[PDB]
Amino acid sequence: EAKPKFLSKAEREAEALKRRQQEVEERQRMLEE
Amino acid sequence: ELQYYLSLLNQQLPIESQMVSKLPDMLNAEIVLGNVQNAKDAVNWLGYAYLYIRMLRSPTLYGISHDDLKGDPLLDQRRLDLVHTAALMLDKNNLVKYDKKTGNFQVTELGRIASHYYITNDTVQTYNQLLKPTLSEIELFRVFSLSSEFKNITVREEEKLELQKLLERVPIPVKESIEEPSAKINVLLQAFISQLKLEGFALMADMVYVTQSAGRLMRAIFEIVLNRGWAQLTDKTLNLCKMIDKRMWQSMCPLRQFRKLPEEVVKKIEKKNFPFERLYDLNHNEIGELIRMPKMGKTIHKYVHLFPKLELSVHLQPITRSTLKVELTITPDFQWDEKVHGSSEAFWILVEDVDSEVILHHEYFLLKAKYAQDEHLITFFVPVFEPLPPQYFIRVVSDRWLSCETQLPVSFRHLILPEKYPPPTELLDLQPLPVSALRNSAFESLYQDKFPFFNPIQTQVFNTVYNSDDNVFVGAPTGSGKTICAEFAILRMLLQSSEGRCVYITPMEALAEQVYMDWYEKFQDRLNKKVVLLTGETSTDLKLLGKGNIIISTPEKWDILSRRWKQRKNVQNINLFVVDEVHLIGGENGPVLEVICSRMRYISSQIERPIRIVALSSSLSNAKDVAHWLGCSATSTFNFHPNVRPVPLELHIQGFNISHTQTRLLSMAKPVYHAITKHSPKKPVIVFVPSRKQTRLTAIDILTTCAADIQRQRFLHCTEKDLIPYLEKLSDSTLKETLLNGVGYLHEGLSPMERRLVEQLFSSGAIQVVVASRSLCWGMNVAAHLVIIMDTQYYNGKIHAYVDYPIYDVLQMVGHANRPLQDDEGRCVIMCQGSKKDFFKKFLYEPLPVESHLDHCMHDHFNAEIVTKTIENKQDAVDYLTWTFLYRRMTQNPNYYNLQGISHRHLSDHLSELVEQTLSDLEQSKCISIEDEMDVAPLNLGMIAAYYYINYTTIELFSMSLNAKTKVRGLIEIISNAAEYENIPIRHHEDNLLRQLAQKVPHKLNNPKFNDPHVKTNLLLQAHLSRMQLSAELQSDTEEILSKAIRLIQACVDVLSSNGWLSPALAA
Amino acid sequence: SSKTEWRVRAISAANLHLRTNHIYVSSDDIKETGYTYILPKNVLKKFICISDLRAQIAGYLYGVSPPDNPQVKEIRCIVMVPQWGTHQTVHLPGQLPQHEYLKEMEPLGWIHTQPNESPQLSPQDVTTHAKIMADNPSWDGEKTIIITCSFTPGSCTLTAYKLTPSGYEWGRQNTDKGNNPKGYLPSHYERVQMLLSDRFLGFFMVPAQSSWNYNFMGVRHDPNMKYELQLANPKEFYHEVHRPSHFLNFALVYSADREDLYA
Amino acid sequence: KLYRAALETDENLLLCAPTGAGKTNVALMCMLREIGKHINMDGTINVDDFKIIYIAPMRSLVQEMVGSFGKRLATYGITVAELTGDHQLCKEEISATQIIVCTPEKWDIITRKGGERTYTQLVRLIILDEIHLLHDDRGPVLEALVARAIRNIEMTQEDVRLIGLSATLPNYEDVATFLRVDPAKGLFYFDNSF
Repeated sequence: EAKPKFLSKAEREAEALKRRQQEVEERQRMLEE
Repeated sequence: ELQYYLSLLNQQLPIESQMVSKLPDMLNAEIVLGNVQNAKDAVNWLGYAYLYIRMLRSPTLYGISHDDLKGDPLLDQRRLDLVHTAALMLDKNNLVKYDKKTGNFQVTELGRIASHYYITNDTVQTYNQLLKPTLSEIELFRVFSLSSEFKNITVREEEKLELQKLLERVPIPVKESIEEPSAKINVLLQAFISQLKLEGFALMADMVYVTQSAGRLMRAIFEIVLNRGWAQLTDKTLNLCKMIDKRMWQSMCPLRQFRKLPEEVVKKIEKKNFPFERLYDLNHNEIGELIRMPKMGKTIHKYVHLFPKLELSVHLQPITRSTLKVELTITPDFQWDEKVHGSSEAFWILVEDVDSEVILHHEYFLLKAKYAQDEHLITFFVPVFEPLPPQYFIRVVSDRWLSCETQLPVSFRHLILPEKYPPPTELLDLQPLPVSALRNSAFESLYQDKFPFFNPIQTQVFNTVYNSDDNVFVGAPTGSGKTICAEFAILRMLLQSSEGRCVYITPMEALAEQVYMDWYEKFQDRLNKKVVLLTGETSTDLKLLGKGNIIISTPEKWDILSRRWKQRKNVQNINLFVVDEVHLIGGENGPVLEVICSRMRYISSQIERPIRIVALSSSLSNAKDVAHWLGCSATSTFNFHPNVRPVPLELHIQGFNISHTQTRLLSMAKPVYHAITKHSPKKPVIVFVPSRKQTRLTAIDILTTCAADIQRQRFLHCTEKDLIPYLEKLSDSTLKETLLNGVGYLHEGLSPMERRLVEQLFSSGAIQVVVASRSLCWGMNVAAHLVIIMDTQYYNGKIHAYVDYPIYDVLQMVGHANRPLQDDEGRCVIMCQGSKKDFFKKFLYEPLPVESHLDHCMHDHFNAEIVTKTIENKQDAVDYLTWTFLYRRMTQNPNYYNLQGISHRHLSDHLSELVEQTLSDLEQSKCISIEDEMDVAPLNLGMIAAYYYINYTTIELFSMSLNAKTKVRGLIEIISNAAEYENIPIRHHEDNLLRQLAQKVPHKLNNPKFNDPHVKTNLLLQAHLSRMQLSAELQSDTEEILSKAIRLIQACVDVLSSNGWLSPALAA
Repeated sequence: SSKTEWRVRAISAANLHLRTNHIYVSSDDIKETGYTYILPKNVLKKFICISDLRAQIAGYLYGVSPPDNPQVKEIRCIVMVPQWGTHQTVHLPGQLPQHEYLKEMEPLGWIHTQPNESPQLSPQDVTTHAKIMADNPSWDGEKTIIITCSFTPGSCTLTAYKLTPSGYEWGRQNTDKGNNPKGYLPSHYERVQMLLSDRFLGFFMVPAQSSWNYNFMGVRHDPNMKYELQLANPKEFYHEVHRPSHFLNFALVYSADREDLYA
Repeated sequence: KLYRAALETDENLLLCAPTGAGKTNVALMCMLREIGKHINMDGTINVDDFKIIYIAPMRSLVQEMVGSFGKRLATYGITVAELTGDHQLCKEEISATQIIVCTPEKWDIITRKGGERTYTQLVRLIILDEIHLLHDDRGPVLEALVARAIRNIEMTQEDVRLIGLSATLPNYEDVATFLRVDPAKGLFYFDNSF
C-alpha cells in the first residue's frame, strides 16, 4: 500500500521463497503449454 | 667523392644547416610543445636555431641573394616566409589550424600525434585521408605502407622472386600488385612479424627500416584511431602494434613473448589447438602432462602465472537518463615480477556499445608494482541514448603484452533507468520589482543602496516568499541571487512574527561563517535582530538557539540539536527553516543534511506548527522529488535553468592527454597563462589549483610566463606604494614577491589574516591573478571575471590514486566568477584530462540531479532515532526512513539505490533489508538491543554515541579496546584509531614527514603505516601533546583532529565510567 | 584451390561493408496471418559483415514477442555456433546453444547467408530446419523461421521463409543430401513478413572456447561437439584466429641494424 | 688547455676536437663540474639535485658512453643509464637516474611527448657530443633541440651548461653562436695537429 509495512528477514525470505515457487510453477505450466 | 673525403679529413668541409627539410615538422613540434603560438613566436624560435645563423653567415648557401640580405639584416623576412610556408604545410596536411590573417596557430590532435611519434606531415595527411572506421586488417597494412616514411623505398627487380615467394607465405593478403612499393613494404612487414627468413641483404635492410618506421606508424595510427573513436580500427591497430613489438603473429602462443621459454616447447604448445585460458586452470603437473612435457610443466605454470591477466568487475549506476556511472574494479590475478612485468604494467580500457565500433570511453591504467595485487576502482561516465543496447563491452587490453585482453559484458537488460527529467521553472518576462515593492521600510532600507531593482528570478520568487509562507524550493545557479530570496523570506518571517526563530543550515563552515557575517551587518545592524552562529559546543548551542532569532548552522552542528527536538522546546518552536545549497546533499556532509531535513519535516508535522521551509539550492533535474521530500508545493518550486543566470557563463574545456597528474599539472601551466591572456587581459582571474603546495608553483609559473613575454608585471594594475602597507603584513616572502607582480596566493596553509588581506587586495583591483587552492573554492568571499580551474583532481594517499573532483566544488568554482556589475560575462576554463572532459561538459550546462547516499551512513541516524525513542520498532524505523529524501530518490532511480524494481513490494523488501542490516550493525556493536526481532531498545553505548555525536564503529572500538588497566599511551592510540580520524587528508610528500616525526614522539607506534590516517592522527596528537614543531599542512590536520578529540575523550570517559573503571577514567 | 582464392575472398569481404548500406527485403507472397519478424538493423549489419561471399554463414536467432503484441516476434539475440558450411549447405552443430541470456527468449529460428539470390527456397535448408526442429523440441513448427539472407550485387537482399508442417514432415523423413532430393515440394516453404527496425538493438553471442568460424579447419569441427556461448561480438570469417593453419605455418640476421631511431 | 672552462667555468663550451683527441675527458670534466654544485659532505653526492644529458648519435656509442660514465663516476654514485623503451619507461629512467645518455632523436621525442618536462629543472648539464653530424640526417633534430634549449633559457631563465663537442670543421663561429657559446672562453678550435 502507501505506508511501507516493515517485515522481518525471515518473513521476507519466506515471501521470496513463495515468489520463487510461484515463478517455478508458472515456468512449469509454460513449459507444459 | 675523393675531394669531400679530403675535405672532412683536413678541416675543409663546413657544416651547412639542412633544417629546411624538417622545418614544418619542427614548427609542428614547437606548436605541440607550446613554445610557439603565433607567427612572431615561430620567427623567434627559428631565429634562435642554427639555420638562421647559417643564413646570416652564408646567405648564398641558404638561397638568399644580396638584396634580401641588405633589406633584412636580422633575417626576419626570410624567417617569416619560412614560418608562413610551415603554417601552409601544416594547414594543408591538417596538422594545425593556422589562420593567415592573425598568424596564430592552434595545434590539433593529428599534429600532436605526429609530434609525439616523430611522424611527417605527408604521412599524417595520408593517415588522416586514408584511415576509415570501416577499414579491415587487409587495408590497414596498405594504409600503413603508404606513409611518407617509405616514399623513397623502391621495389627492386632483383628481389621480385623473393617477393613472389613471400607473397604465398604472408598471412595478411596484399591487394596491390607485386610491382608496387606498398605491397612490398606490407610483405616485408608480414615477413618481419612472422619471422620469415629473407634472402637479399638490401631487402632485409629495407624490411628492418620499414619495421623501425612502422612501429611508430602503428603507434600513431592507434593514437589516431583512439582519438577518432573507431573501436574496431583501434583494436586492429593495437593488435598490429603488439605483433610488431613482440615480433610474432596474433595466432601464436602467449609464451612466445617471454624470452625464457624454449622454442620447441612453444612449437609443441602451438601444435595442440588449446586455449590459453585452459592452461591457467591446470596445475604444474596437469599442464606438463597435457603437453607431454613434465620437465617444462613447472616453467609453463610459472609463465602462465606471470602472464598479465586481471579480473575486471563492473558496477553500473544510472545517475541521469542519458549518462551512468560505471565503476571498474581491477584485481591483479597474476604473479607480478620485475623480470616479466617490470615496475609497472600499462593497460588500455575501452568501453564501447554492442556494435563494438564507437568507443564510448577510452582510458589508460598504469598498475605499478607497489600497487600490485590490489583491486583498483576506476570511475567513468558512460553515455546512454534512447536506443539502449542490451549490453556494453568493456575491453581492457595490455599495452605491452600480446594476447592479454579481458572483456566484460556490462548488461543493461535489467538496468532500472530513471524517468525523464521535468522542465525547470522558466523565468517569466515580467517587470523588475523595485525596492519600494516591500512593505516594511526597515527591510527596504537594507537593500536600497545595494540595488534599486531586484533580480528577475528574485522578482518572480518574491510573490511566493514575501507574500506567502509555504515551503519554497528555489533552484538557482551560484550567482543568481539566492541570498536576496533568503533575506526576503527572513523579512517575511519577521513581519509575520517579531519573535520568530529562523534557522539557516549551510553545509560549508566557511559559507556559514560568511552568511553569519552578512546577517550581522544586514539583519543585526539594520534591523537589530539577534543573528548568531552555532558552534560545536552543545552547552552554548541551546542558549544561542533560545536567545537568537537567526541562527546560522551546519548539518553536523544542527544534528545534535535535532536529535533532542522532543526534549528541547526551543527547536520545536521554530518559525523558518532555510536550507542553503541542498544540491551538495549527495556528497560530503550529504546524508547529514538530508537527515536533518527529514527530522525537521517530521517535527514540523508533529508539533502542530507548520514551519516555513525554504530550500535554496542549485538547478536540479529531479527537482520534483526534492520538492516532495521537503513538502514544497508545485507553485513554490522555483527551480530555474542553469542557463538562466544573470551573468552569462562561457564555459571552455581544455582536455590534456596526460596520464600522470604531476605531468599534466606541469604541462597545463602555459596554456593557463595563454587562456588568461586571451580571455581576460584587464580583468581579475581566479586560478583553482589542485593542492595547497601547488598553488605557489602555479603562481610562480604564471609569473614566469608573464615575465617571459613583453608584458612584464602585467597582473599588477596598481602601484607598489599602495601594496607596501599590504606586503608588510604578510609572513611568506615568496607570497609577497608574487603579490608584488600582481599574483596573489591562497591555500589552506596560509594565514587567515593574510588571506583576508589578499582578498581585499584582489577585490580592490590591485592584483589580477588569485591562485586559490581547491579547499578554498567554497570559502572565497570574492568574485572575478575569469575562473581557470587547472587539473580538477586530488592525489589521495589513503587510496594512493588521483580521485576526480566532485560536482559541487566544480559548480562552486564555476559560480565563483559571477560579476554582476564588474564584468558583462564570466569565463570558466576547466583544464583537466581528456577522459574527464565529457563529464565536466555534461555536468555544466545540464542540471545536475540529486542522489541520496544515506544508505551508506544510516547507522548514526538509526542510533540517533533509537536513542531519542523515535524509531522504537521496525515499522517506526520504516516510517522514519520513508519520510526522508532516500525514499523519494528510490522511487525515481531504483538502480542507483541498488533496487531491483520500483514496485511497492520490492521497495518494502529493500527497506526491510536495510533496517535489518542497521539493526544487526547496532546489535553487533553493542549499541542497541533487539527484543523479539521487532522492538528496538537503546543501550548505554548507543546513547553515549548519540549524545556526544560519535559513530557506532568508534564506540565499539572504544568499548572493545579499553580495559580496566589501560594507560594514557593506550588511550591515545584508541582515540586515534576511531572512526572520526579516518577523514584525515593524505597527499603526496607526506610519508617522509610522518616517518621523521614518528622518531620524536614520546609514545612509540607498533608497526606504523605511512598511508594510514590513524597513525597520522596519533603522530599529530603526540606532536600536539609534546608541543613539537610541524608544518602548516600538518597543523591544519592537527587542528581538525583536536576539534573532535575533546568529544572523543568525553566519549572515552563516558565508556570508562559506564564499564566501572576508575583508573582508566582518571587516565582519560 | 585455397591458394589464391583465399586472397580474393579476403579482399571481397573487405569491401562487404558497403553491401550493408543497401539492404532489400523481398516483401511478396506474405500470408499476413503469422507472426511478423522485427529483426533489428544492427544485428543484420553485424551478421552481414561476418559472412563470406563463398561460404555460407548461419546463426541461430532467438527472441521474444513485444508486450501486448502476440502477432509479432522480435529476434533480439543471434548466436553463431561453430560451423563449417559450404557454398550450398551449412554444417551446423547438433548441440543447441543454451545460456543465461537465452533463458528469457524463445528460439526464433535460423538465419543463413546465401551467396546467390534464388527465387525458391533451398531444399537443403528446409531439410536442415526440419531436422533441427525434430531434434530440438524447443523450436516450434509455427514459431521458427529460416531467414535466407541472400547476397546481391552491391546489396544484401534479405528474405524470410517458414516451413509448413507438411514440409517439416518431408524434411524429417528425407535424409538424402542431394541437389534435388525427393520429397521436396514448393508447398514445403512459406515466406513470412520480415521488417527491419532501428528502435531496439540486438545481442550477439559467440562461443566461449573457440571462434564461430570453422570453415578454415574442417578437422576440428565435430557434428556432435558441445559448445558454450557467451555475450561477445563475433569475429569476421577471414580473421587471424579463424584460420590457424594459414597463420602458424612458417618456420622460425646480418642486415643493416639501425638502433635508436626516431620512434 | 680547457680544464678551467669545463671544471671551473659553467658556461656553454664548444670543443672542436678531432676524433680520438680525448673528447670524453671534457664531458667527464663537465659532469664533475655539474656534480660539484651538489657537494654533500655528510654523504658522498646529491644525485637527486642535478642531471646530466649526453647526446650521442650512435646507439652503440651511447652504450659505450654510458658504460664509461658508470665506470668512471662509480665513486660519486652518478647513475648512468640509457633512455630507451616506451614513454613511461623513459620517464621512470629519467626520474630514477642522474646521467642519461640518449640519442638526439630520442631526446627530441621525449621533449615532444612530455616525458622530460617534470625533470627539466634538474637537467643543468647538456653534453651534445659529436655535433659534426649537424649537416647530416640528425641535423634538424639537434637544431630543434638546441632551439628549444635556447628558448627555455631565454624564457624560463634556466641556466643550463651546454657543452657541444664537434670535429675539426670550418664555420665553427656560427655553431658557437647557435649553441650560445662564447667565442673567447667557450670556443675551443683544435686543428688536426692536436
